[PDB]
Amino acid sequence: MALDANDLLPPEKAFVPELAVADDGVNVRFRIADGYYMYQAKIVGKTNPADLLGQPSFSKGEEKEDEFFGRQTVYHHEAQVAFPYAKAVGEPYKLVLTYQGSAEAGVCYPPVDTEFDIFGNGTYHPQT
Repeated sequence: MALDANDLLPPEKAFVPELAVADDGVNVRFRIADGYYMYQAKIVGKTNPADLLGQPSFSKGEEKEDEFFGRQTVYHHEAQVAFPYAKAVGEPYKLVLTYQGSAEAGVCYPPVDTEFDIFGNGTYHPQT
């Protein structure tokens, strides 16, 4: 609310995950602090009842080269992924998202995994 950027805040509030269920799939977007960045390759996000969903569709970010991973795509703030359905089903499914990155200042924190239960609602958030 005051900063919403830099490494002045913890890795908990530094990221604002948001779920959005659709009729043709599920979309998840997480706002990362300007002082943090997650590697597209390190980031994970899959939603389905039993591996039914097709494949993830990253929203694309910015490619950069470093020594903490090398030359790969990462996010400096915007990080959303599309999960297009691959099978017709009216039953509930499970979603697993994993975030992992470092602070633009020069900090390396551990990965954070979060599961979201989808059963009709649209918007979903972690009860942590």
